[PDB]
Amino acid sequence: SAISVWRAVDYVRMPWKNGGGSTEEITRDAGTGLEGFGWRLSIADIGESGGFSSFAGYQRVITVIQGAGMVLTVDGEEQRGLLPLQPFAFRGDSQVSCRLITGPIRDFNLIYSPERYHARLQWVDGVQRFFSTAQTVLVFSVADEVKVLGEKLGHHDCLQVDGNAGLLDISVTGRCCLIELTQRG
Amino acid sequence: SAISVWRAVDYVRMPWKNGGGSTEEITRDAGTGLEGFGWRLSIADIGESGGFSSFAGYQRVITVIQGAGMVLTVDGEEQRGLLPLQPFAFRGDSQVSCRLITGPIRDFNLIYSPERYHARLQWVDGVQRFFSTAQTVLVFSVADEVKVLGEKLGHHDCLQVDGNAGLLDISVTGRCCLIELTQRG
Ligand SMILES: [Cl-]
Ligand SMILES: [Cl-]
Ligand SMILES: [Cl-]
Ligand SMILES: [Cl-]
Ligand code: NA
Repeated sequence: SAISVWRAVDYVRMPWKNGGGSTEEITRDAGTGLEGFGWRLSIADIGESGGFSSFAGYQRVITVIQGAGMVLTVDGEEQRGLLPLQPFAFRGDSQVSCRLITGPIRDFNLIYSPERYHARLQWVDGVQRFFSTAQTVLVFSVADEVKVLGEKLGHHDCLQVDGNAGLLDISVTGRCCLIELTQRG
Repeated sequence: SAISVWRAVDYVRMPWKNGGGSTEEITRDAGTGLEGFGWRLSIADIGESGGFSSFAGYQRVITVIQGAGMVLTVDGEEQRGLLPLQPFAFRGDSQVSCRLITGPIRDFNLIYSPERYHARLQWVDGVQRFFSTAQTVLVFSVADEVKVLGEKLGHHDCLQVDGNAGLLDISVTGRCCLIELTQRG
């Protein structure tokens, strides 16, 4: 089991082509096929209301992490309110748009290919402990200090365990999102 | 002392903001929340001439590992030709641009914070043996087989020893880069 830590102060802001905001890539699988990535973690800055790009064949789970929330319109809609730290799953082929009813928003974005990855996502707080055989475990901090696997994650830092091949026993303290990804087949 | 072996097939690639190329992450230290990584290994794919990101307070050592070579301009100063496997050191704060003259180039990139890490870098071939108290030892292979510490590194695989706390006795065979990093505590 290899531990890597992604520090948010090292993230690179990539403005969107449409000027509606920007993306900070955190990490992703190798995923270099014409098929593309198997999974990707990023933080999206959403600066103005607008539509979301499509990602046919991918599952998305997004979570507001900065800002008071925003409203989403998914396909044929009831409008969905996204509050801070409330994750929201939707298919990547859905037509989705957001309205920034309180100002600009930052989302924590998980996207993965159901064909290629098993996936688990859970926001947690306090002291947590889990056992997992998942190949990749990610811990994304939204606190000043999330302690996990001997590391201290600051704000939007992300710890990544890779190449797990046994049962990991992981304790976490603090407000963070736990993601577990395992290659299928 | 824990050994990880990063396999080049799993190197996560990220494209550059300006589109000039891409960076494959090899490994980086855990860093801190405030100051980000203290060091990083990566392979940069340079597909177009152009400028290099600046990294104030960081020291860089880059080495052409694929392609016939390229020309650097460091600040406004004289051109530097980088030939395959000739390491070149420069400050992260210097404005640096490269001119491709033979096509795209791949660089092995070391970066570290001199305030936070002692560092050593040496390209070697053949049989090597060294003793080092360094806390982290990385061996980056540019050969089909580099034997070190009972592992076998293939093309651009990278061995990493962490948390060494005595005098390591390390033997290496084959064409590779030896990097040693120690926190300045
Ligand atoms: Cl999007
Ligand atoms: Cl995404
Ligand atoms: Cl660069
Ligand atoms: Cl670098
Ligand atoms: Na830094």
